[PDB]
Amino acid sequence: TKPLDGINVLDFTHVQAGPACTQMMGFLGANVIKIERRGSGDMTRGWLQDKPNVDSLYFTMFNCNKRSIELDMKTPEGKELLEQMIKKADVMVENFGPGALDRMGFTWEYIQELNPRVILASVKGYAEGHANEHLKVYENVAQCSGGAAATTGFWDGPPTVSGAALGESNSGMHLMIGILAALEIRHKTGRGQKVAVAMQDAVLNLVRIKLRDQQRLERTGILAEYPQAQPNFAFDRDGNPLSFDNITSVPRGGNAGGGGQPGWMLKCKGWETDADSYVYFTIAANMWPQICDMIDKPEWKDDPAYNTFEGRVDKLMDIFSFIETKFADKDKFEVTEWAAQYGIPCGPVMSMKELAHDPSLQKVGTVVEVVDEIRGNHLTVGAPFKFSGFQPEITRAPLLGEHTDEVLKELGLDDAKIKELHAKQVV
Amino acid sequence: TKPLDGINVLDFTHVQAGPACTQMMGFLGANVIKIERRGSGDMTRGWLQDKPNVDSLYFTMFNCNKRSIELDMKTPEGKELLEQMIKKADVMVENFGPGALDRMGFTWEYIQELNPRVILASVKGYAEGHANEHLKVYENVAQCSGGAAATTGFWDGPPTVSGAALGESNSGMHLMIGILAALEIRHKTGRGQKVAVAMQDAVLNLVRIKLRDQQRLERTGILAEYPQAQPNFAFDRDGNPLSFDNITSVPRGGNAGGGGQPGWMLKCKGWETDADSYVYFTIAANMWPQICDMIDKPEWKDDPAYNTFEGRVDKLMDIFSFIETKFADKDKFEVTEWAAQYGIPCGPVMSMKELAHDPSLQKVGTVVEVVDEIRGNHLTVGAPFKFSGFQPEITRAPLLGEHTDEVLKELGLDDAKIKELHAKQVV
Ligand SMILES: CC(C)(COP(=O)(O)OP(=O)(O)OC[C@H]1O[C@@H](n2cnc3c(N)ncnc32)[C@H](O)[C@@H]1OP(=O)(O)O)[C@@H](O)C(=O)NCCC(=O)NCCS
Ligand SMILES: CC(C)(COP(=O)(O)OP(=O)(O)OC[C@H]1O[C@@H](n2cnc3c(N)ncnc32)[C@H](O)[C@@H]1OP(=O)(O)O)[C@@H](O)C(=O)NCCC(=O)NCCS
Repeated sequence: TKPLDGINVLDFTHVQAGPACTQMMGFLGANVIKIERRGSGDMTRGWLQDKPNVDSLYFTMFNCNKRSIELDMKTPEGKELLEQMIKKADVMVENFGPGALDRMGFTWEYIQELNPRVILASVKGYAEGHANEHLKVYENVAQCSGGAAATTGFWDGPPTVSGAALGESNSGMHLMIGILAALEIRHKTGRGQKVAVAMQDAVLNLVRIKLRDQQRLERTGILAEYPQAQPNFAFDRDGNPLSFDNITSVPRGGNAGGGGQPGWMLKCKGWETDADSYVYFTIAANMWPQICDMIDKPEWKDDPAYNTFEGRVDKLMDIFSFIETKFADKDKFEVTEWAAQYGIPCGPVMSMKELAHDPSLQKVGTVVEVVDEIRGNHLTVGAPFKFSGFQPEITRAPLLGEHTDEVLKELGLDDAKIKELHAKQVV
Repeated sequence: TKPLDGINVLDFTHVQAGPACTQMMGFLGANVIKIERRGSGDMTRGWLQDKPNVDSLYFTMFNCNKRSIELDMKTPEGKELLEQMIKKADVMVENFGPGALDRMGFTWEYIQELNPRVILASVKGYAEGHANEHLKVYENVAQCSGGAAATTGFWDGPPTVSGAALGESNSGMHLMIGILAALEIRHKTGRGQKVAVAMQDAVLNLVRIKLRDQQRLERTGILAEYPQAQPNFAFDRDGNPLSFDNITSVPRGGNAGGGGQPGWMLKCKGWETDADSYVYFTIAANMWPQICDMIDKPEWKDDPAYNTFEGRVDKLMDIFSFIETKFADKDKFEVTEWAAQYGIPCGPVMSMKELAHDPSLQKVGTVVEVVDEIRGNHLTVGAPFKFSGFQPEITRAPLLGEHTDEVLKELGLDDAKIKELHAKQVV
């Protein structure tokens, strides 16, 4: 049974945040109708195409399980069609610029009038009421606005963006929670709501641990687990010691633990020609005895200045450079095995080539081969939530306006009226 | 009113992913009962305490809108209590080791007998059926497993962890989608399901954009939007040149645009001294004339070496370098306002200090002061989704076992039976 079987989604989205949300609703069984610009459609179609005149992978990987209709909404008749579509919809999703949908006349107040059951769901860069409410935002702008960039990277480098789509897809996933929450509200009230997710807010929610850190820092002057609190280890630009003397905002800690336990990122065989031949190594509180076995160093058991958290930070990074020579003659996976006999959260850095073709991930339906007979098959990420009673069936992305007529006929429009809308350049 | 009003959650979780998920359900009105170990409780209580004897900000910021019972599940009397609680619950959420709830005599199969309505939701490190199914994993190991570390950072540095909790909180937010999807299945079938989110999978979902890049790289040999595509721009740590001639796995791209339009992290006034004195500036394809106006390069408007994306591939990092030059005497807010005039996607790197005291974020309920009379007030991140007909009411995290007797009394137990359980050391 598919969770969102029977849910009609009127999908006005483009780029990533919005499309990611409705695609995933589609994977869970929603009937998604993507509305697009005439001629060029969603800007992802033409964005970094790998073949001329063929929809890009940006588009196909975010628009499976959708049908497409073209529509000029800057048109009297196009507005009319939208009203009809809103009357059949359970949820309408949009991620156009601030005020864009309002300017077309589709304010929340008006949408409620058209259909008291419909949920409007929107992604914006900043929350409504925010000073930067009206700004247009892509991915890394939101990473910066939400605290992630400031706390990511090294103490002697710039704010650093995550390769993960903290701004875009992460927002779409948060919107999905909001929409689903709203559907649960509606079971109770019989009424739709507006839900919105700001990209800044979705990023900040993942950066909660760093707001923890900010308060700890404000209250105590120190973050004891951060590299900067370890004696003459971190150094700034000029050959100087760093410390928390003179740091009042959570700093970048390179490859330290974050919201997990303390660890570091360690080189393995072939690192010079293989950018991803590394493991990460968590040295936690719960499992310190089990860690001292692979290092063939039992001297750290009796020592009070090694086996406690507070009696360990003073030389936290000395322990890490130790092992990096001990991993020097072993690949990622062999280093991982060599230690994993002990129940240590220790893992390889997986490369995109390894993940894309990993048999495990394809077996569990997390990386999925989409059968696309028009364009040729491509991989995608499937549903990251696995259910005992249901499996997603992922189905190729629509050609531009491929379902236009089929959608217009479902609305009750006759064959002659369909030709008029075509010739008036509305569809 | 509230989305999850009337939903009872049996919350066995600890640390981050699981507690983030049940806290957010709590913020949306769920009745959340956190089951904790006698004596110690959730390990976050004692981790990174800012005052000793007082529950850490790690715990309070992940455990608002919850009640706490102490319960030794290993005793037989604690198992019969669990059976009564399961029969009243709509959802059970656990992390623990990959097969820990099963060991305790509460397998999915048994749970269904007790309550055919209940949803069992789990966070694990890797998906069931994966080779690494059995592994314990923390934040940074999960980032490594899901492709984020490989594609985050710079081409001349190591895989870099993201400060955002891609593995932990991100997994809990994905599980919440999962739980809410399962609650919608249940409206249709009257039956609960098992839902599970592997941390690797939640990470990979956000790294979907990089699986797009991996395929583009395999198909075409080049990622034209990456710095490495500029001839003679990028070099490894030993000074060897880095081009796409030799790259077979999606590389680290520094502060390139991701799923956004091309951009970079540019220095503003004070950057040598202020770690966060930067903006993200986007060079979108539709905005070249405007950029040329902003930086006074009218000669670049009609020049094909500059006026398309394709023409900029060989020189984009040089254009960013020159743009940056215009910001040397302006702070990040002045640069943002200046770029806003032109409609350019551009914002500041907000520091955690700035975010913690930002008036906009408090006004919209995204940074919230929690009233906590026991520990003193603290900030937290509130609900990142804003609704037209409901507001969260965030209440302080429970003291260990604060609500044990209150909870045993809602089950129906009388004063004498609760007296005996305290004596037996079950609760
Ligand atoms: C991504 C973003 C920056 C791109 O902005 P953009 O390319 O300038 O396009 P916009 O969304 O602002 O749309 C431009 C106009 O086209 C209009 N439009 C969109 N589809 C149309 C169609 N089918 N027919 C007629 N007009 C249409 C919009 O209503 C808007 O009108 P306006 O001039 O009244 O504002 C912007 O859409 C945005 O800030 N989105 C919100 C946050 C977000 O999701 N961004 C990350 C990308 S997923
Ligand atoms: C985070 C993690 C690595 C911590 O692991 P840990 O420190 O080794 O603790 P565990 O979860 O393995 O629990 C240890 C044992 O205590 C038991 N236990 C937990 N609560 C108990 C209680 N209240 N009373 C009695 N026993 C209890 C567990 O059942 C487990 O039993 P086991 O030895 O048979 O496996 C692990 O819980 C995990 O990988 N979680 C799943 C995914 C996840 O959320 N991880 C990221 C952390 S948020």
